[PDB]
Parts: sequence; structure tokens; C-alpha cells
Amino acid sequence: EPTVSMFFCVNTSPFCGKEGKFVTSRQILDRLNKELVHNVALRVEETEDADAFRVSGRGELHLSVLIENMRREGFELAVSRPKVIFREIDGRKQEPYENVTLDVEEQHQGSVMQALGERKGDLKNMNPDGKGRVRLDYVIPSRGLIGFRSEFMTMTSGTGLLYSTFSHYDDVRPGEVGQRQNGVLISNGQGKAVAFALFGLQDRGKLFLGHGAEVYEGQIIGIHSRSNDLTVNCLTGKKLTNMRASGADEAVVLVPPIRMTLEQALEFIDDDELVEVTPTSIRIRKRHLTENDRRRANRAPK
Amino acid sequence: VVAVVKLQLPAGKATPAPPVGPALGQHGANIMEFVKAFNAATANMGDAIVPVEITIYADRSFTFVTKTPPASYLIRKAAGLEKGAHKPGREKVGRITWEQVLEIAKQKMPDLNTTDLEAAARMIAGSARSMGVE
Amino acid sequence: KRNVELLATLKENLERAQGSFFLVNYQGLPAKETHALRQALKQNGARLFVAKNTLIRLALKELGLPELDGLQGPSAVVFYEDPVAAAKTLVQFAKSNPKGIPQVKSGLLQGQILTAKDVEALAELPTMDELRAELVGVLQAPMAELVGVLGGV
Amino acid sequence: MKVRASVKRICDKCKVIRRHGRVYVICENPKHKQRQG
RNA sequence: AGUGGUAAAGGAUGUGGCGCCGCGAAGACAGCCAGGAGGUUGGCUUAGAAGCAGCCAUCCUUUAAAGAGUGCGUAAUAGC
Repeated sequence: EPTVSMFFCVNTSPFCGKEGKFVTSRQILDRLNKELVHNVALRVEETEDADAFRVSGRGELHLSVLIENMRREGFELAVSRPKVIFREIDGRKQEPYENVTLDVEEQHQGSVMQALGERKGDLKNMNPDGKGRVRLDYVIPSRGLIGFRSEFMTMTSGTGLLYSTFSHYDDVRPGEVGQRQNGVLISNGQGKAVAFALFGLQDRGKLFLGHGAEVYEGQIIGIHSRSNDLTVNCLTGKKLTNMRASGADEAVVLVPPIRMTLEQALEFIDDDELVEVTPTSIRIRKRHLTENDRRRANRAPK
Repeated sequence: VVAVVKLQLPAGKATPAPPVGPALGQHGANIMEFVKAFNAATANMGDAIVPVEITIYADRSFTFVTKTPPASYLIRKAAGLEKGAHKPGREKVGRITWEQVLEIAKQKMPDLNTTDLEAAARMIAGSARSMGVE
Repeated sequence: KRNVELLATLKENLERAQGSFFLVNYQGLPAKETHALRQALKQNGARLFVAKNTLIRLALKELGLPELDGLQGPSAVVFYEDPVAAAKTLVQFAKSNPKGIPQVKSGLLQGQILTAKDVEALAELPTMDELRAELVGVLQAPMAELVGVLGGV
Repeated sequence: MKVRASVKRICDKCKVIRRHGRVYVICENPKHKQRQG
């Protein structure tokens, strides 16, 4: 029993069809159980969505090994991505909350208390000692725990362990536990990357794909300079051509990725950006491709 | 070894959460949950800045005894400062009786820098100002 | 403009309320530790401006206006000027001697001092930590005008 | 940093340095390299 | 400054000049020494404000004369 959990599903997207010959649920299932044999630090769990799974591994990188090996085998899949359920139920997120310090080494007391305190991580108690370290149990929920393991290992530098579980089904409170900064740049339809299209709004942050890179709707193609999200477009790149006439001028270029990693893009998500992976590629789209469709689920108060 | 640190808890409660406390129980002290012992002490002291305040011996221990309320706080402690319930002020429950300030200390004027034969006239004017009684 | 009418009109006022002031270089004490030897002054003395840490040129030269025989005892270095006039100078000298002596490397050394009207000698100001309650000059008169019968016993 | 112009210091105590007709502001923060000569 | 030997907007502890402001020799400012004082200890937030976390506080005693604390900051706090 280690930790971590990466929900699994089926690339029931539009792009067909597609990776190799194993993208449906059946083929996937056969793989899941096949792993529940050799793997010792793996913990496959069943969620609600027939196309979702709570892959509970050990380390943040651990889950990567299985994912990286999946592609080379020929099977595209998104990440993580099994969310939780807000119950129960009248109601407002009654999940649990369990924190655990990670000595310390007073060289992280202010580097770990920030994230926790910034994410509601209520320090139910910081059991200190005469040695030098000091525990820190922050009743955190499954909503503010995800990805935490990663950044955490980057704060204490390995030397920092702490799990959790739950203390009582809450209601999620009233604030969002991220939600990530710098909104993600989404597409407005399938086609291809157009130099004249990606040139315009290029200083509004960073880009992912290139050209003629022809992605689709919902698929992210860079991050926004702010937190807000948008759905630009271009191919088009337009427009050709002549005459007349000539000769000057101008010849905009463009920078490339910025690409990778996985491993460097997965943790990039937050709400619902299934990192659709393939046995030779790795994409990342939102739980709701169509823009207007996203607004359907949000829909906020009250 | 030996060397303790300064600290200021509350005057009434005893529950030792974050005050008694990553402070004492770390830099230098012993045991925790100083709350249970705090209530059996601060109970008779806590409502005008009471410093003691927070240390740690070779036990550690413990509650009992105390200091009192800081100057101003102890000078206008007989007010209510019930305000502050929003922003810096500022309506309802403000005054505390012109004589009260004096009657409240009065006694509440023993432990202080050098000495003071009055903490309700000159002492109040100061502390009181910090609260709202200017 | 600007030093003359302000402060200068109080330096000789609180130091002339009598005739028995002193001078001590106080400063080498932390705000907390310093507020103890001064704040407590009321105990060993009585608000006696035991040199509220004046400065220089202002306190020394001030002697001119008042003409306190020019407390020419020590104007250099720190200048506190223990106002023993505004309080009750006499035997309290000890209350300030041991305090700023038995604590830390030389708490606060002394400087000048006027004995009612005379100039207190530097080396003859400390040993007198206890202002002679007049008994001194009386411990060699009555017991020295009736002791030829004691060697008379 | 430079600019054939601007410069109204910045880093709250950003220095107006006279060097070679070189209007050069010097500070304690690279952010202020003010070269306008 | 080589302006002489073309240029504006506009920028500036340029150069020199006013006609003016600080001089408490109650001997100045940059340079110096030490203390950087006790009520200053919530108001919310107190996981922390107990000036150096956000919505204002504008008082007192007290002396180096007094910071309703201009500032390096985290967990308050602790240090400059």
C-alpha cells in the first residue's frame, strides 16, 4: 500500500481511430488486471465512470513508469484522472482530512507550511521535538492532496514523507483547492497549426504544438499569460497570396516546444484535462472539448 | 543547556495548540498540551495582556503563577473593546466610564517599568488610544 | 533658529530646582536593562533628573546661564548628568552606584557633582555611595567632645 | 537594462549615477540596470 | 561637450548664476559609538502581528525622546 491515484478511462474522443488497436475499455481492462499480478507497489481501484480508474501507485514518478510503458505497447490513455464525489450530501463535500508532517530539518518549516496553509491545509497540530524536525498534520482533503506529493518532494527534497486518509465527510467548504494558475490554452476545432495563426496571439503565454500541427477541439495548445482560459484558433495562418505584389516584406518565425514532458504536462491539469496519451504521442484536453459545453457544467451558484 | 525563550500566551484558556506551542516545544522546553495546565492558571488571568509567558524546563512544567496584563491592556482592561468586530472600529460598545479607567487601576498598576502612581490617567490615555478610547 | 529657546529653557530649569546635582555617563544599557536603572530612579531617589542623558555643549555650557560653578568634572564622552537636585540627593547615591556597577561591565560611571554648593570630586563621589546623613560630621563632634572620660573609663 | 530615454529611478532608492554623459542608474537589484546614454 | 561644425518630445545628486531656504556654538549634515525603553501583546486573523501578514486604529505613562513602529521577513514570533 503506497499512495497516489491516477484515474483511467477510454479515449472516447473524436480523433480516430487511432493509436494502434487497443483503445477501447476491453483491451484496457485486460492490461489493468495483468498489472495487478507482478506489480507490488501498485493498487488498481474501480471508480464510477466505466472509463475511469484510480491507479494507486507509490511515488509521483512511479505512475509514470506504467504510463510510459503503456504507449510503447500501443495504448493511448488520459491522466490522471479519477476525481472525487461531493457528498453526502445536503451537503457540500464531506470527504475526509488527514495530514502528516515530514521532517525537517527546519529548512522547510516555512516552505511546507505555505502550501498547506495556502490550500486550506489546516495544521490540526504540529507535534514538535527536541531533535530538530517537527511533524505537521494538516487535515487535507483528496481535493487538495493531488499533485501535492509531487511538489512536496521538490520542497523537502525527498527527505519528507506524510500520508493521510480522512477524519469525516465534509462539504468541500466554500473555496476551491485548485484550479491551477496560468489558464490552459485550448483549441477551437480540428485542423492544423498555421504559422499565421499561432503568430498573432503568441506573446499571450507559451505554446505546445507547432505546425502544421492539426489538433482538435478541447485539446490544449499552450498556457495563457494569466489564469483565465480561452479558445483561440488558426490554420490560417491566412492568407494567401498574390499578386500583387512585392517585394517587402516581413517573415514572422515562431518558437517550438516547450514540448514535454509527461512527466511535465500531466500535473499541468487541474480540473478535467485528461492527458490523452498514445503509443507515440501525448496530448492534453479538457473534460469538455467544446467551449460552450464547458459552461454547461459551470454553472456555479447557487 | 541551559537557555529558555520568551513567550506570551493568553490569560484564561489553557489549551495548548499553536502557542504552547511550536514555540516552547522546540527552541527549548519539554512536553506539550500546556493547555490543560494553562486553564488551571490563566483562568484567573487573561483579559488585558498577561505575560508569563511560555518556557520549557526539564519535565517539562508547568502552569501555575503568571504575570498579568500588559500596561495599556491592563490599564483599560475594564473597558470591553468589544469592537474590532469589523475593520478598525467603530460603533456600539465603545466607552467604558471615565472613572472606570481609573478604578480598573488603581490596583492594576503594580508591575511596570521603573514605577507609576497612576495608570488610569496617563497610562489610560495611551493604551486606551490603541483600542479606541482616545 | 533653533537651539536656545527650546530645550535650553528646560535644561537649566529642571537642573536648577535646587543645588546638588551630578553627572554620569549612562547609555551602555539595553532599552530594557536601561529602563530599569532609570525607571527605578524613583525608588533609590525621586525623579531626580539623574542625568536624563543630555548630550554635550548644551549641559556643560548651560552652566553659564545658571552659573552653577561650571560642573567642570567631565563633559567628554557620554553625558547623563544625574539630576540629584530635582528629587532628594544625599544618601541615595548608593542606590545608583551599586545598580549601575554590580551589573555588567561598569553599568554607568559617574562624572561631576555639586555638594550643596561645592564641586564633588571625581574620586570623592563614588566611595560616598551613601550620602552622609549629616551624621558623619556629627560622628566626630559629640563623640569627640565627650571622649576624654572614655579613655576616661 | 537600457533605454535611450525614460529613467526616473525606481528601486525605491535607485541611484542617479553620473558616468560619461552616461545617464546611468545604479541600484541593488539587477532589475534597475538603467543605461540611457 | 569639441556645442562650434543644423533638430523637437523629453529626460536627468551637467556647468556656472540668482533672487531665495537648514545653522539650537541651548556647535551643524554623509561619515561615528551605544541604547535602540516598559503598557505597547486584538481589532479580525490569532496557524501569526505581540511595529517587519489584509478592513481602521492616531491614546498613556515614560526618557537616550518617546516611530498610531518607513524598512530584510517567516510560524507566529525571534534578529537587523
